[PDB]
Amino acid sequence: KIVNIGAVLSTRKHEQMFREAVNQANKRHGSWKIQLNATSVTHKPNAIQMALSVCEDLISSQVYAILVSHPPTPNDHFTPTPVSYTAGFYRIPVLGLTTRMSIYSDKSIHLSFLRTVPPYSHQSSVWFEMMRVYNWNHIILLVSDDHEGRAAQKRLETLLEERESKAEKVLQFDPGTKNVTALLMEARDLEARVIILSASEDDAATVYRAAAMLNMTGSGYVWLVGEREISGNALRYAPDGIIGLQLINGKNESAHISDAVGVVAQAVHELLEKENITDPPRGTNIWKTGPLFKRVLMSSKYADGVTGRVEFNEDGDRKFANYSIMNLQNRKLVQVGIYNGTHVIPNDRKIIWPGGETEKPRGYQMSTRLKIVTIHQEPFVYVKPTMSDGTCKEEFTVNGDPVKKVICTGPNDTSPGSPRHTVPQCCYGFCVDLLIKLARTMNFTYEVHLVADGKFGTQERVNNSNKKEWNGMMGELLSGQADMIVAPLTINNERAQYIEFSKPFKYQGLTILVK
Amino acid sequence: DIVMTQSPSSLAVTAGEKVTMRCKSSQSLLWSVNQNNYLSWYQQKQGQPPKLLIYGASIRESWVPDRFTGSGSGTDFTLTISNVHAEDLAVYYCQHNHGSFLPYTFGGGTKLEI
Amino acid sequence: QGQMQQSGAELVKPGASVKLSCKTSGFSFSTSYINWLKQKPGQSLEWIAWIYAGTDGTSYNQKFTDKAQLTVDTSSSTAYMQFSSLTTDDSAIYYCAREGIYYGNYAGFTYWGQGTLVT
Amino acid sequence: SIGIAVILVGTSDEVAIKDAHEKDDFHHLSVVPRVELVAMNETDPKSIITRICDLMSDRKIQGVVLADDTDQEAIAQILDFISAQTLTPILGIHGGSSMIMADKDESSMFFQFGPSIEQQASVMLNIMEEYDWYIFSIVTTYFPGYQDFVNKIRSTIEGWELEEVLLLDMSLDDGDSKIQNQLKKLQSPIILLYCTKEEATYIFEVANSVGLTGYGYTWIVPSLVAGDTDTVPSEFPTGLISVSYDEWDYGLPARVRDGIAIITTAASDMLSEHSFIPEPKSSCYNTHEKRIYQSNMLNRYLINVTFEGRNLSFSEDGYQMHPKLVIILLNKERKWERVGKWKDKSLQMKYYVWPRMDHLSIVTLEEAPFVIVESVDPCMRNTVPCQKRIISEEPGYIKKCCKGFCIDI
Amino acid sequence: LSILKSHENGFMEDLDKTWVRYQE
Ligand SMILES: *[C@@H]1O[C@H](CO)[C@@H](O[C@@H]2O[C@H](CO)[C@@H](O)[C@H](O)[C@H]2NC(C)=O)[C@H](O)[C@H]1NC(C)=O
Ligand SMILES: *[C@@H]1O[C@H](CO)[C@@H](O)[C@H](O)[C@H]1NC(C)=O
Ligand SMILES: *[C@@H]1O[C@H](CO)[C@@H](O)[C@H](O)[C@H]1NC(C)=O
Repeated sequence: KIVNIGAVLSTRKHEQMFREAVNQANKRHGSWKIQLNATSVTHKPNAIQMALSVCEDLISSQVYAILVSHPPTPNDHFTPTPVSYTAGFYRIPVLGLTTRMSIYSDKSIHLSFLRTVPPYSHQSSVWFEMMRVYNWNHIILLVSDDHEGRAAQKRLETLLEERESKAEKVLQFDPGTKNVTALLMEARDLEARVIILSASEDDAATVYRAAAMLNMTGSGYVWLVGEREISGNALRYAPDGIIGLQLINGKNESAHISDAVGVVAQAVHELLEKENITDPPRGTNIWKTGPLFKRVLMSSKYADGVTGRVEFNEDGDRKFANYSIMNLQNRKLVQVGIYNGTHVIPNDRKIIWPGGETEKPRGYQMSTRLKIVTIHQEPFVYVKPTMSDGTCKEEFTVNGDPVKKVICTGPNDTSPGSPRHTVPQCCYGFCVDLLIKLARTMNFTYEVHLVADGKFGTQERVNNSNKKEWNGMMGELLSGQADMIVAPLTINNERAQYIEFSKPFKYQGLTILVK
Repeated sequence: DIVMTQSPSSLAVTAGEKVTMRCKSSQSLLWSVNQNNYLSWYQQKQGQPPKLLIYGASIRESWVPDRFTGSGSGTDFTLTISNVHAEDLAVYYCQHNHGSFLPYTFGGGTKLEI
Repeated sequence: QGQMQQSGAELVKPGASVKLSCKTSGFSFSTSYINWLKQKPGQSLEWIAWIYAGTDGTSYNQKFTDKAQLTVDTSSSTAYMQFSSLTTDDSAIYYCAREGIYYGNYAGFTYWGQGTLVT
Repeated sequence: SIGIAVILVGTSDEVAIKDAHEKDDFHHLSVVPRVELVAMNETDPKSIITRICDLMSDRKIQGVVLADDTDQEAIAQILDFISAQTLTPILGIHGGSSMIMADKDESSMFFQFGPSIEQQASVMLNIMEEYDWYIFSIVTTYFPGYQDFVNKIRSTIEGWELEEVLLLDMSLDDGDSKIQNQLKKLQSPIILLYCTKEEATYIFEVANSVGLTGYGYTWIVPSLVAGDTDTVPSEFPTGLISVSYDEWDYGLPARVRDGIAIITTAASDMLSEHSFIPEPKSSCYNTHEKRIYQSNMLNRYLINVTFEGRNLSFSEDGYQMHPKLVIILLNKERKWERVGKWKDKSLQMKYYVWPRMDHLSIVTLEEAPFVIVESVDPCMRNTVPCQKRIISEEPGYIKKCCKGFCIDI
Repeated sequence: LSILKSHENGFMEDLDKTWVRYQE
C-alpha cells in the first residue's frame, strides 16, 4: 500500500515542496490506503560515486519514478544519464525535467527515459512556421554539434518534406576550431540571405564576431537563432537585428515540480486501477511490468498544470509548448511575438531588422555572372595558348568573318603529366559562338574555366566507402562550382534525373570510325 | 561618457512662481531612426530614492502633475515648473538612457530652494 | 506593487569578500532588469552592473568588472552581488533597483531597495 | 611486469586455462606479464565493481578480461562504462562479454571477439549466392543495430530482388492481431529476421498461428538469436539457418592466451615505440585524479596485433577484423549441425546441394551449337548453372555455366 | 526559348557554314 518515489535535488526548499506535493497527492484522490513516502538525494561533485550511491539508495528504496531537476550544474556535461541507464536495467521509467538535449530522445539507448521539456528540434518546427509566415524557402543552416546536427537537420528535412524544398547549404565541423571564415564567404556568395545558427555559446559568439568582422551583418540579412545562442558571452557579442526564441517557464522549477508530481500521482492511480501489481527486487530478474507501465504512462492525458495541456508523444516528449519571441532591440530584449501550440501571434510591439525598414527583407539575390564549364571538343571548342602574354591572335576566316575567341583557364596536361599547370588560354569554335550569341541575346556576364580531367562524368561509388559520386562536368556542376554546362552533352535519362535540359540544338547519333 | 551639463546649479524662488532648469548633453541623445531623445528627468528628495519624473525629455510620469514641463531636444534640454510648490523642493538630475552611449552618466544637478 | 528587499549591514575585514542579497517580488522577475549601484554617504550613486534574469546576460562597470560578480535564483526571485577584495573604499551603501520600461522603452529606475551599508 | 586480471564466472576449466596460461612465446620482449585468475558470480553489477576495484587497488591491474556464460548483453554494456572511466583497458572473449552492443565510448578501451553486423550480412549474402535463392524479405525489431544491418544489406545488393521489408515494435502489447495482419505481406520463400530471443519466440508463435513456417519457408537469423547451442527454445522451426562464432575449435584457453598476448604486445609496443608504458597509480577510490596519464596511443597500438599467423587486429568500433565463423542448421531433432565454414571472404559448403525439408533431374552433354559449357565468373545472366562430378574420395562437384540452343527451349 | 528562336530561323545555318558545313 506504499509507493516509493525517488528524486535528485539539492535545495531544501524544493525538497520541502516535493514533500508537500507528495502529501497533497492523496488529497483529492479520496481516502485510499495508498501511501506516499518521499526520498531525495543531494549533490556530490563526482559522478562514479554519485551514480553508485544513487543506485544503492534507489535499490534499497524500491522507488517507482526518478526525478532530476538540476539546470544550473557547475559541470557543463549535463549528465543524469547513469541513473536512467540503471533504471532501464530494470525498466524503471525516468522523467527528465531540465536537460533538452536530443540524446535522451533516442529510446534505442535510453530505453526508460522521458521528459516534459521538448528538445531544440521543435525550434526547427517553429522556424518552419516562421518560413510559412514570411514565405522563405532557401536557408543557410550552419551546425557545429554533430550529435544533434544530424537530428536537427533530420527534423528540418521532415518539415521541408511538406514543401519538398531543400536547405541551399549545410555546414558541420568539429567545434573548437576558428578558421571558419572560408565557409562564411562561401555562404555569402549565394542568393539566400536567411542565416540560421544552432550551437553553444562559444561557437555562437565566434560566428557573430566573424560575421561582424566580414560585414556579414549588413542590410537584408535576416538571422534566426534559438535560446542557447543568445546566452552567456554570446549575448555580449550579439549583433543587433537578430531574432531569438525563448522558452516559457524554462527554469521555473517550482511549478515544474508541482506539475510533474501531479502527473506522477495521477499516473500511479491509473496504474493501480489494473491488475498484475509488481514491485522491484533488491538488486538479475527484470521488473516484468516495465514496458507495461511505460505503455500505461504513454496513454496518460491531463487537464492540470500552470503550463497547460500536458500530453506526451510516442517519444515521451511534451506537446503544444508555448514559446516567447525576443528581438535584440538596441541590446535590450523586447518581446515581439508569442507562439501557441500551433500558431504564432505577434504582439503589439514592432521588430527592427539589422538594416532599414521593419518589413521582411526578401532573403534572395541574383547574379548575371555565370560560371560556364565545358570540355575540349575537337570540332566545337578550339583551344590555343596565348601568343606572348594573355593575348589571342585575331585571326580571320576566309569569309571576312573575324574569329571570336574567349580567354579560358584550365590545366595544361593530365595530373600524372602536369602536376600543376593552369594558364589562361584562348578558346573558340562552335560552342563558344553559341554561348556568345546567348550572351548577346540576354544581358549577363560569364567566366569560363575548364574541367580538371577529360570525362563527361560518371556516378562512381567510393572504392572502399562505396559512396556514389559524380565527376567531370557533372561533378563540377553538382559541386556548385559550375552554373551552366555548355558542351556536346549526351541527353539521357540517368543525367536528366539530376539536372534539367533545354530543347536540343543538335540531331545526330553514333557511328564507327575506320581507316 | 557623455557630459551632462545642468543649469542652474541651484535656485531659490517664492511659492507660486515659475522656474526653468536646463540640461545639456555633450552629444546628441536623439537617435535618428526613431527620433526619440534618450533623456530622463528625475526628482530626488532628501533621504529617499530618486523618483523618475520625466523621460524622453518631454513625457511626464503618471504621478507627475501637469505643472512640470520638460523641453529641449538633441543636446540641450530643459525642465520647467509652471507653478512651483513647496513639496517640489528637491535636487533634480537629468540622466541619459541611450544604450549605445554607455555607461549611464548624470549631470551636476540642480538644487531647488523655496 | 513590486518590492525589493536587501540584506542587512555587514562588517567585513579589508581584503575579504561579501555577498549581498536582494529579494524581489511583485513583478515578473524573469523579464526585467536589475541594477546594483554604489552610493557612498553624501555622494551620488555609482552604477556597478546590470543583469538580465531571463538570459543570464551580465555587464559590469570596468571599475568593478574584476571586483563584483552577479548571480540570480529564479526559484526565489532574489538578486545577488558578491563583492570581493573589499577595501576601505568599499565602505558605502549599495542599492538594488528594478528598471522601469514602458512600451518596450526604458524610462528609468522605478523601484528601489531599502539600501545596505557595508563597513 | 604488467598486471593482467582474469575473471571467470560460471562453470569453466580453470585448471586447464591456468596450465595453458603460459602457452605463449613472449621471451622475445621484456614484458614478464603478471596474470591473476579469480572466480566470480553473476550476483550484481555492484559486486563486479567491488571485485575490479579490489583487484586494481591490490595488484595494480592494467588490463581486465571477463568471461561468463550468460545470455545478457548488459555485461559489456556496463563494462563499457568501467573501461571508459578507468585507464586500464578491458577485453571480452566469451559468454555475455562477447555480444557487440551499439558502440563504445570515445574514451572506451573495451574490445570484443566477434564479427560486426555488416560482416555477418556479407556472409549471409554469400550463403544466398552459394545456393541460388535470390528472392527474400527482411523483418526486424527496434534493437539499436537494425539501421546498420538494413543499410548494409541495401548497399551490398544495390538479379537480386527484395520485395518486402518489415519493422515490428513489440513494446506495445495487444498487437498480436496487428502483427498477424502485417505478416501477410511476406511472399518470398525466404525471410530474414533480426530480433531478440524472447522476441524471436513470440514472432515464431505468431508465425505458427498464421502457418507461414511449415515446408516452403526457411529462416536465417544472426548469432544473437541462437547464442547458446545447448538450449533450444520451444518452437524453433526445423531447418533454421544461422551463423555462429566458432566456439568449438576455439576454446576458452585459446581466447585467454590470445587476450593475454595482445595485451602484452600492445604494452610492449607502447613502451618501446614511445619508450613509456602508461601504468599510473591504480586508485579505485577517486578515479578522477587517476586519469591524468591518459595513454592516447596504447589504443593506437591495441588495434594492430599479429600473433605469428593470427591477425588479431581490431576495428575502431571495438570489434575484431578477421573473425572465424561457422554455420549451423536445425535438423529434425533439436540440435545444431556443422554445415560449412566462412573465412577471408571465402564460403565453403560441405553439401554441394542444399537438402530439402514437381522436380526432375536432367542429364545432358555439351554440343558445340546447342549446349555450351564454361566456367563461372571469377554464372552470368541468360545462363544456367550445371554441376560436373570429379572422380579421382568424397564425391566432388564443380559448378559451371551451361547455355546454347537446346537450353533456350 | 532562345534555342527555339534560333532553330526556327537561319542562324544555325550560319553556324553550320562556319564549322559543320565546311569541307575540304
Ligand atoms: C520513508 O523513507 C525513509 C528513508 O528511506 C525511511 O527511513 C528509513 O527507515 C529505515 C528503517 O527504520 C532506516 O533503517 C533508515 O536508516 C531510514 N532512512 C532515513 C534516511 O530515514 C522510512 O522508514 C520510510 N517511511 C515509510 C512510511 O515508508
Ligand atoms: C512560476 O510560475 C508561477 C505561476 O505563474 C509563479 O507564481 C512563480 O512566481 C513562478 N516562478 C517563480 C518561483 O518566481
Ligand atoms: C599494421 O601495421 C602494418 C605495418 O606497419 C601496416 O602495414 C598495417 O596497415 C597496419 N594495420 C592496421 C590494421 O593498422
